[PDB]
Amino acid sequence: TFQCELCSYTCPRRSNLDRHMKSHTDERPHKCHLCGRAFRTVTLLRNHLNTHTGTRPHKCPDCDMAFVTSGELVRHRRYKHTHEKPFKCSMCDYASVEVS
DNA sequence: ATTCTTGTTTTCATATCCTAAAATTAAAGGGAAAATAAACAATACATAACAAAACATATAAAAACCACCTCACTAGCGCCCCCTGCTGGCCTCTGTGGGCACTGCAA
Ligand SMILES: [Zn+2]
Ligand SMILES: [Zn+2]
Ligand SMILES: [Zn+2]
Ligand SMILES: [Zn+2]
Repeated sequence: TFQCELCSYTCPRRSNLDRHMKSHTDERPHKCHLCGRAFRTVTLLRNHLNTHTGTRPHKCPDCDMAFVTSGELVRHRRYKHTHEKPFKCSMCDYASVEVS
């Protein structure tokens, strides 16, 4: 029912349309007090500051290294600890942690 | 002298009036059965008052619904070796090409 004007975005929640309009309008009100980089939400700026300094809270349960976000630890476990490999190739027997 | 009209009392007469006995007839008096009316008492209907039940409003009491925030997942593109195999000179060690001095044989 809900439709977009800038693109063919179709959702059922008005709040989803609101966020999509915020993405089109690029409301970035969160700057970094070290570099000119800016973001739209607080968690992005929090991770950016957790990269300018070493304050990595997501610790690896199987080794002693760490990362700022969860997805990086997910893929680290699928590379090094639980070799998942969901996506597989066409001809060869290849598979890896990322679609890239 | 004889004949003829006219006015007035006498007396029958015929209608009327009065009188009384019958009859009679309607009034009127009383006995009694209907009979309408009326005085009183009873029943039913209608009206008013009191009390309660039903209806409507306010309010707040959980409670339901909607929207926003947030903490992750899902894509995304570099990023960075890393390993592995071919490629294109490079160089030096065998190996291809040659000039020429040297020898053994038999004149
Ligand atoms: Zn759009
Ligand atoms: Zn910064
Ligand atoms: Zn680890
Ligand atoms: Zn393949």
